[PDB]
Amino acid sequence: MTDLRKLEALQALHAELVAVRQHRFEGLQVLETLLEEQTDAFKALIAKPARDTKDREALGKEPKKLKIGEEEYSLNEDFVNDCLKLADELDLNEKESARILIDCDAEGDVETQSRPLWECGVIRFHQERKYLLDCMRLILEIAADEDIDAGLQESFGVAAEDKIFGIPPPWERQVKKFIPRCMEAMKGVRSMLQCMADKANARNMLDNQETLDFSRLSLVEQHECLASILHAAVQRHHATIADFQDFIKILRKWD
Amino acid sequence: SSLDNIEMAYARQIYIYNEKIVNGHLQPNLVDLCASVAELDDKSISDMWTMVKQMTDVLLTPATDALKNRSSVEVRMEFVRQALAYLEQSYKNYTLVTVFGNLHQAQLGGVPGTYQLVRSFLNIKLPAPLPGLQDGEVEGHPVWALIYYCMRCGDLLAASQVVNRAQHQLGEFKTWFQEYMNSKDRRLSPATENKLRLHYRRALRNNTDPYKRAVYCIIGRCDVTDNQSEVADKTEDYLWLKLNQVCFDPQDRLTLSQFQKQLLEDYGESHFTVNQQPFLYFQVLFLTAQFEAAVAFLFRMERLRCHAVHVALVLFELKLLLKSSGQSAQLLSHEPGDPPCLRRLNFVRLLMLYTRKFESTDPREALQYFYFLRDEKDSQGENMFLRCVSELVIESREFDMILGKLENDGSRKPGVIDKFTSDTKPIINKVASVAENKGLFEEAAKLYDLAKNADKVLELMNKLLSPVVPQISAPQSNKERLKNMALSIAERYRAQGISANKFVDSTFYLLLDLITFFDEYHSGHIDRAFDIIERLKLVPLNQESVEERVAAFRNFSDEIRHNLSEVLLATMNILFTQFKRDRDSQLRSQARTLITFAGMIPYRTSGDTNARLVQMEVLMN
Repeated sequence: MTDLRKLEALQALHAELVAVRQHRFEGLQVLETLLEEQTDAFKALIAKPARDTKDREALGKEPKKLKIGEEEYSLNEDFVNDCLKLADELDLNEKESARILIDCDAEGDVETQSRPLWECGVIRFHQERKYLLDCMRLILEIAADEDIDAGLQESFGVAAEDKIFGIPPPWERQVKKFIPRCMEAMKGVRSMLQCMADKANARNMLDNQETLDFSRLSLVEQHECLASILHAAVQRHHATIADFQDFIKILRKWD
Repeated sequence: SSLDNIEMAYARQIYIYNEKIVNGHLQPNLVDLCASVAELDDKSISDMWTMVKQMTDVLLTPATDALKNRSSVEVRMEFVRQALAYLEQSYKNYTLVTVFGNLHQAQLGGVPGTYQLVRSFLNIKLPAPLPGLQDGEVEGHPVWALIYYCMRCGDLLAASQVVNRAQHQLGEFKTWFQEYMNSKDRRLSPATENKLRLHYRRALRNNTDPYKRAVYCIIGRCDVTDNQSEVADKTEDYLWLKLNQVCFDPQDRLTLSQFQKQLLEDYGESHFTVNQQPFLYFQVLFLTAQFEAAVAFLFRMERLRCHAVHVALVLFELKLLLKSSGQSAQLLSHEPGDPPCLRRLNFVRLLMLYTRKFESTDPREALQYFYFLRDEKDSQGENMFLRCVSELVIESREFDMILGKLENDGSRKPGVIDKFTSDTKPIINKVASVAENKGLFEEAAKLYDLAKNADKVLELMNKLLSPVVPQISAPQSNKERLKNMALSIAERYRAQGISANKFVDSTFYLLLDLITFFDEYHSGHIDRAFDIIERLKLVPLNQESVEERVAAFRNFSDEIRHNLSEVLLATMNILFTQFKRDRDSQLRSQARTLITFAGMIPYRTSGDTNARLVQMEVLMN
């Protein structure tokens, strides 16, 4: 299709990167078109809006009609309950959490997996971070491939400098560097995984066991992807002594 | 929506502050407008704005440069006092919650006098007597403990009362302290200041009473290296201990410049963020007048971006923020021709980052933040606010919302930018200009038509029509969708008496007539279509007009000469049909005329056309 949502956009983009990596350049013109539509996605690696009270009190006060962007939806007593549940488990904003659940109703994945609607929101949320971060590794990996055309090898290189590292190209040009965002990004994965075991162990001490396992797998994969991206960025001599000292301190504080 | 609960509330407050300046009203207190949302969050944020207000609530020189206010020893001195007053009051609240479990609990029973509070504070924090205390006690507590924590809370009077009940024990300290309380700026006279310092240094450099040590060099601003760690164990106790020791114009002396630089240079973020508590470092920088450092620092915490941008705005609407002239610099930097102890914030970049997050699906709120850039320009001269609105429209493609939709009835419902400036002619051309450069003519026309720039509207409308002139106008086709907009532009341009130069304009109304000529020709209304082409006097029908019509073709718009081929054939096929239905001589004569015209005109597909024209004339005979 052409009007793909965020999830379908990242899943389709991932397939294109694999083609170029597996010596298949049949999607060059289609690849460049995706990086421009997801420019805002590559800028921020992973960032969940903090849970606000304005939407919490407003969502439950008039759970009749919801307006997200240009489209409109109708909320019922059943769907509204899934929004508060998803927002609490992941500590995500009600507006952002609702959009995730709406994407499941449209695509209709509840029947493909046969799971509660509120649980699908957790999987859909983790899939975004997976492809959003995993696709970045392919860009840098292809940009360093020596067994491809020199021209194509340089296209993905300059693109990653601006899309991932937020560094504009040489033909042009308050903002925060990439490393400090990556360090804080990985930090959120650790705090989210730690609070997950504490809460999960409390209730465990069900039909969601496999979902929790898949979420842990996605989290560890995202952490590995972030580590690889950090290594690649450091390989371009884009670090300093402060980051080294911070990493040494984090290692010294390893438990 | 890309804005979290906290960020959204701030946006609304910034809309008010803009609505006030857009309607010329009183410039309200921005710091108050931001603290209004802070109370909706945990007190971690409220206590920040409390510090922001008290650190910025200094008598300034309105209409004065930012760099000048921040370099003046006059202002630099009041900063230290405003901070000390915050560290003292802040500590006073710590002393309340230490004695009473809740601020509310203390209030219902009544806040006791700073003296009795401190006494009820010593009971807890030292239950048993330390064997190293000196000068006895006062009403059951060591006299020096009372003096210190009273001065720490900022109530010198409460401390002096303690001294009055121990006149015999404290010796000459009474006449010295009574002078400190009297003299302003928390400084003694050089003569008396010398008398006490030498006495302390003489045989009290190492005394077993730490509280005695602390008070003496807080009064004398001595032993700056000794952090009095026995009594000042917290970070705020250190800041407060030093700001009571800074001096102004060589040994055993510390100045704000040294202290402010000494802190972050030697003990940077690393030292103050090991406990993963960000505000601790922010308070260190903000309460030392290093506002740019604290702003950039706090702006990097992805959870506290909102707060750091606004504390920058406050410093910006108070002529206190030191902006970086060059926009190519990093977020934080020290100008080459400035002293090393001050730093500069690239304010333009700061807002540009914050905006990109929610500029995509929340344009209205973005503009409210772009307004603060109204006073700045770039290397090319464009007004930064205007440029930011251009880029935001090119990307968001929100024309009706931001620029005002110009309906096809002649109305211009204003847009969101109309609030900020009434001269909206340039950007509408800027946005129309790029979309024109991207072959989006149908849009560039609507945009140029929104700014009543008929020179460009009709130009583009000429290009969109010429290809579709001979085509078949069918429901929902590209002809109908373009013809119907062209006619909606013909009426609104006649009813309002608007027109471009005659070249662009003549061609535009000429194509509209031709579009009618083929719409009648394709419908079989031969008689009606023949009459139209006759009026236009574009194709000669009597031999006498050939000379003049041929000369006219030379200077007619190529958007017309292009369609000459189809016009001659339709006109011929028109005469052709009417022949099969004196009149015969008249059609025959006109048939000839078209041929000779086409023979003398070099035009598109003259080969196939001139041949077909001749064949159709032969069948007539």
